[PDB]
Amino acid sequence: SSSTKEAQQQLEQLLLDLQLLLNGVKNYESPRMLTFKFYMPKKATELTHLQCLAEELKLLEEVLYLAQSKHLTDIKELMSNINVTLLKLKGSETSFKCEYDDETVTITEFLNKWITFCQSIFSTLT
Repeated sequence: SSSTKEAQQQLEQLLLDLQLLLNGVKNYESPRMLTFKFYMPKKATELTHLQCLAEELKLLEEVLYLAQSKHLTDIKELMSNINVTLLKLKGSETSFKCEYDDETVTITEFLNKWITFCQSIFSTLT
């Protein structure tokens, strides 16, 4: 199923991108960012839920860019690839919904949980 293969390929790339982004956060972020806590989605189980990742990246990428020990050329290129990949996985629905947990997360947790979500979504691409 070649549109399935294309979606699998893009999700594999997004997985590579998120892991690499996480590696960078752990190695390169000032320990000040350790205490930064924010809200993130529950329950992401289908391809259309990746819109909830794109939605939060609009401002979180700006956080990542400023949070970096000073580099930025490579983080910008990495986040650009993430963004292109999510665009290629986006459907044509004109609106979407996200449910958030009131318990906050760090950037490191956010990324580990989204990797986990993406790996679960991957097994739905029948």
